[PDB]
Amino acid sequence: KKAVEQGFNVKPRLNYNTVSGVNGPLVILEKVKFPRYNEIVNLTLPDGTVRQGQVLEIRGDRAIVQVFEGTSGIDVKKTTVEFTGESLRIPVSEDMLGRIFDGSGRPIDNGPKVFAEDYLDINGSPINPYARIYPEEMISTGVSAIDTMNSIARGQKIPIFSASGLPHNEIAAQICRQAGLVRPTKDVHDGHEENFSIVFAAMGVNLETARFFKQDFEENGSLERTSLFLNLANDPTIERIITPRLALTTAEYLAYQTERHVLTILTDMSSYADALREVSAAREEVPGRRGYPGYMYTDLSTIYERAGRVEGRNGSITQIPILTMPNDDITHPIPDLTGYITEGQIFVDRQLHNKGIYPPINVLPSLSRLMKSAIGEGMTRKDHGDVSNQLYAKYAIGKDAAAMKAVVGEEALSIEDKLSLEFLEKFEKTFITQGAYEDRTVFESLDQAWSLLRIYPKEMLNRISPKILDEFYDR
Amino acid sequence: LTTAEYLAYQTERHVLTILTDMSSYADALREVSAAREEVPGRRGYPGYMYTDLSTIYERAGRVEGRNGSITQIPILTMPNDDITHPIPDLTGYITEGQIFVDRQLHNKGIYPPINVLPSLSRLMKSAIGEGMTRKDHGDVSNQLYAKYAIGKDAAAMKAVVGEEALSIEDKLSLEFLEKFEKTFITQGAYEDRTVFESLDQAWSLLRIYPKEMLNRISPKILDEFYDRA
Amino acid sequence: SGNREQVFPTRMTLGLMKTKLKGANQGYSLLKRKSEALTKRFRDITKRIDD
Amino acid sequence: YGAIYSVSGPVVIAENMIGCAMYELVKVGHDNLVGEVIRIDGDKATIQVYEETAGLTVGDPVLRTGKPLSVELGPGLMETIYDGIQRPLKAIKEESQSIYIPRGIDTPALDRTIKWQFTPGKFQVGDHISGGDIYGSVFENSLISSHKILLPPRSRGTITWIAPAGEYTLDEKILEVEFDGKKSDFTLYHTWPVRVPRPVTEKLSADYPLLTGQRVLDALFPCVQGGTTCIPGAFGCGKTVISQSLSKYSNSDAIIYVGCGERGNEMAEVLMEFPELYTEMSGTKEPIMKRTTLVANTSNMPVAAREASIYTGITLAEYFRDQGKNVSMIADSSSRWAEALREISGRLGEMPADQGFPAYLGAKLASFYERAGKAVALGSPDRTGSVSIVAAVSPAGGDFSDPVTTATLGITQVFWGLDKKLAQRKHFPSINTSVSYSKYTNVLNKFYDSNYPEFPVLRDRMKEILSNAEELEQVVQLVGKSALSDSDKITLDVATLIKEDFLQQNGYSTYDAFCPIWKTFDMMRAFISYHDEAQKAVANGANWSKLADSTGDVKHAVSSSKFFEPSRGEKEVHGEFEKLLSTMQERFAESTD
Repeated sequence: KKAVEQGFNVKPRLNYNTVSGVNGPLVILEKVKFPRYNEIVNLTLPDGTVRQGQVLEIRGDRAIVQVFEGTSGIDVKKTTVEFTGESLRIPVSEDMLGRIFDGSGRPIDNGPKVFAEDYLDINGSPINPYARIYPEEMISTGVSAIDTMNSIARGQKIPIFSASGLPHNEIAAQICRQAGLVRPTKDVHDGHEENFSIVFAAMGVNLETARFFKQDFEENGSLERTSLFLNLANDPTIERIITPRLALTTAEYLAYQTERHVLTILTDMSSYADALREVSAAREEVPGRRGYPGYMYTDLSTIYERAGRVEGRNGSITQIPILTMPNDDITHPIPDLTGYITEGQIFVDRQLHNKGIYPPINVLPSLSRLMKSAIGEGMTRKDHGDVSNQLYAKYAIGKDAAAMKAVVGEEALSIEDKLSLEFLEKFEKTFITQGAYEDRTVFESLDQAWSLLRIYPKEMLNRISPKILDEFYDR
Repeated sequence: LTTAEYLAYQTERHVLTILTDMSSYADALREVSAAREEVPGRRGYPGYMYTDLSTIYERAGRVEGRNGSITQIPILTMPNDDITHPIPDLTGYITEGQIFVDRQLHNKGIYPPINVLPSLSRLMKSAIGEGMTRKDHGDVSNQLYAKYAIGKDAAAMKAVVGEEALSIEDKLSLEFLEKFEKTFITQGAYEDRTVFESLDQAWSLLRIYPKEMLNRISPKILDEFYDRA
Repeated sequence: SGNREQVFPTRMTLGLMKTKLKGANQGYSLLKRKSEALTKRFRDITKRIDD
Repeated sequence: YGAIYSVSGPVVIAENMIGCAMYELVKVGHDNLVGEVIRIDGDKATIQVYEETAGLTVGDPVLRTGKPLSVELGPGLMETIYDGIQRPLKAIKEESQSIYIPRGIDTPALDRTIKWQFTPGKFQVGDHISGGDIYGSVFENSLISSHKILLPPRSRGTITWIAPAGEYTLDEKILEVEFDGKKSDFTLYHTWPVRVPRPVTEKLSADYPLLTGQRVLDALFPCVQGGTTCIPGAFGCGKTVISQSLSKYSNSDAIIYVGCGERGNEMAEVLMEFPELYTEMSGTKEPIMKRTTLVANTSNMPVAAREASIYTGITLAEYFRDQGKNVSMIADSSSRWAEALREISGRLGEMPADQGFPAYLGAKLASFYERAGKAVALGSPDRTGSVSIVAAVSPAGGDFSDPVTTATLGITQVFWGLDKKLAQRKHFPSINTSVSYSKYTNVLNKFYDSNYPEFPVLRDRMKEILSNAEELEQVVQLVGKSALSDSDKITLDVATLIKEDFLQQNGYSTYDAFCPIWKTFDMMRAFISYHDEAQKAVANGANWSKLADSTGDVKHAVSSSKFFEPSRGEKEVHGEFEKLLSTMQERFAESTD
């Protein structure tokens, strides 16, 4: 029976004016009674404004509350802190889709409160490894650079590596706008038994591009599938820490209780890492490598591993973290740890971006480790894998031939290289180059790839199986 | 600096202040801070060392009603030839440019071994012109700096890919670089070159290059000065 | 230990030397396959001389 | 009330301060030095003194004001030089003829002796009035003709008495409102805490370009009115030219210069050209100083004043945004602000994050930068203003590895990066095209479609040409120009022409001090036409060397297109650019046969 919540109980809250000190972003309390470690509290400023705070430390009758939105205006004489007695539980419901929430779970679409089906606790327990099952089907994105050559499975966790100024936010918006399931079926994926959903989380997102996400999703109809979690750069830091946890809790609820297929885009993971470093240094911890605390491989793992498909539930969670590489290097702690924890990566290249190619996805470095599980006969089309392989091979050959074009000359190249220059031209500026609102299904992208591959001869399309090649290339 | 301020701002003198081994002063500051168990900045130097160095340096310049001045020429020994060390780095943010003395130029016997590329004067652009010094000063300075930088890059390429593979740009750059470092930068310890003599030497040096490729000099200045041999 | 550039170890210099290493590596490969083309033509010309 | 318990540098611990609040201004010492509470430990409060802390004795009084660090907003704010705490430097020098700033000087920030001509607004007695409402107007300058007097935000009530039209000093009562029994008197000015951003009804999307006048910026990496921008602090670059260009030619209704961490003589710089620079966009030769207030903060001033300089400047910019005026804020070096934050955290014994910088560095730069965007000002009547934050960054070691730039890049939409390869070769404004970016290109498509339809296309074409030629150059520098195709040679030559004659801008020349957007668009058209005709002609067998020698005339025409005087008018310059384009087409048609 569902009626087992037993939430009708009333828990009175103690409010203390016994503030003993203020130290930067945290408030120390002197006479707390049985404090909880991660409890959320409400501060009542002397001017009357109310601020949330999360307990960071609990000594004997002493609790250190780290306060959202700063600590200015707090005096040790008049302010009061109300202890809620529970951690940052969030209200979840099947109709959170179409709602845009703050990074603290408060709706910011001028709508009502969530009207929870359950107050699911944040940062929930880890998925039992014995319950996980391998990803087995493709999640579509509408981007040829990702659909054809870096295909994402239904449980895969694949980041989008990028840098400052590159259009990774617009790529995220496009993916959220055009994602879905691949196979055509007698019933649409908008039903009540084969449904799909998206949870978009923005951390440290700029106000301009936050408004861009809001307007883009509310206007293009993707909102009815999307629960958006905006967090401005000037929003509280603890809010940035909790935002991906809110998004992943919502995704867990939907996928593993409503049995939806949920795609999770965690944009600006580097901003989340900066917030995490700020929180770590707030607790007088000594910074680890590159100033980042040494334990965030664990925290990034907790964020990322809340994904994959499971034994008993038809739902699944697919994550696409998006992180900006600072100074454009993989050796930085954030991309390194994300590569440790996640399957593959998508690369957004500055060189492609400067050429006017959108999306500027560099496919030579980008890899989907478990792409092979998303492609097949009942999974997209039988030619997906070998067409992707052939595209990669001919693109690499084209880049090498472009290197030799200025060293040995155009006429000194081999016939494959002459074909490869123009293949690379057509590839980058027709196939990779896809409009910001151009939604290409996986089959449309596949046959565009075939049209690109039809220029080459039979003999040296050698990385396509001769059965597929003789069934597709020759007409 | 207090005695300099007395004379310049009270006795209306023109004081040239020289503060040798600012690095030793920063070492003393580091020692005091370490004895204080304070929060150490970069390389162990105090976090406030920028403020102290600025309090020292900023005691210069002129004032509205008093006809004196204080001209600071601090000398700091970069501990390991590195300008990125906290002492020179924090000095750069306060001082207007710097005069850089290069170990490499000293090893070649060049005196003074002033390295053009890292050295700077952040208010040279307003002390030169038509009414002060000569009207070619800024253009010839910019051109010499650009040609010296091109010479360094071309020398690196020549070290890597040889002399023959270089263009005429690079070969002219090497020739200009060597005549530069051996005649213009090189100077006697007691040789007082007026700015006009140095400008004439600079023009004689630039006349290595054809007039067409002296692109950092305005065409008026170029036409008026290039042929004045 | 080994040949050294004897350069100022800083993050700016680290990035500079990483870029220099990548450029030198790609130049080595570039000249290697240029030399492959040149030596292919060289062997061809040697055959022409021989006969 | 309170008494000092400990002094160690600017940090002062005062006991018996049980009532103090966070970031509350206190009067430290018998001289009444200005300082704010930073930490509270019961009755002991840590205070960072905004002036020189020498001479403080254990036990002298510390009286707490009860108000945070606030800035006075009203008439007289324009044409004035301020420090970080907004102490009027000119008024200080006239009150005390000393060349120095006296310790504990408490001159009012805005002059109390000037009588302003006040014109009452729409509201009358009995009308309910809210925060941000314009209840009157004041003629401040011949350029700021209508300085609108806003009711302070977070203040509302029923109007019970509004002064009639006349001349009023800054302290005279103007408006007397009644809220619920508590009755408040309002004057020409009000104070607003510098830490809290001034509220607005709604933040719009900044969609109109902020014309700097530099061709590389306005062409490849444009900024918008209300955007956020990062510039290198190296002089000769945009650090010194773009500031003057934005203050003298941009469509900003006001300018707020914040020189935090400035050198002593470079401060004396901007205090003499700004009084001697004039505007033409107003229809009369008027000084920029009527549009500008300066926040002068030399490096030898206390570190807390350095930190507060940026906040007081952005609060002034917000105040002028709330009047419906597009105001541009120029921060001389946010890197110096970051170093001030680092020093303060060092004095506080906080754990640093990276290279000593405080962990909240990114949070503080975000809380500063996102006070920029275009907004619908609070209260009635409906109006729209914006704050274009144009903040420069001094790099550390000449690379982007420094934490200040790394934190900045996650916030700013526009980043005009520096290129020491261009700076060393004296190719100004020396903006690194490869790494510089502007996220406002998409937002500006609406502006371009209305005015210059092909502008985004040509900008993308130039970026593509520059990138292709950059990779071609890095190949050539190892291999050489022997084996390149003719098309590759055209790419290299066209990119060199672009870098030397479109991107490069003198800034100190009358013909190119400010390149108008129409002139920039026409120059992009000319250069892209050169590249397109050259590629088309070479595609038809024409040898590139012969074509180059036979079209050196049109190459020189394209090169000298930059020499057109913008003062000749858009019509004349556009006609002459059309003549140049027709001449190029005819010449290439002739030489291709």
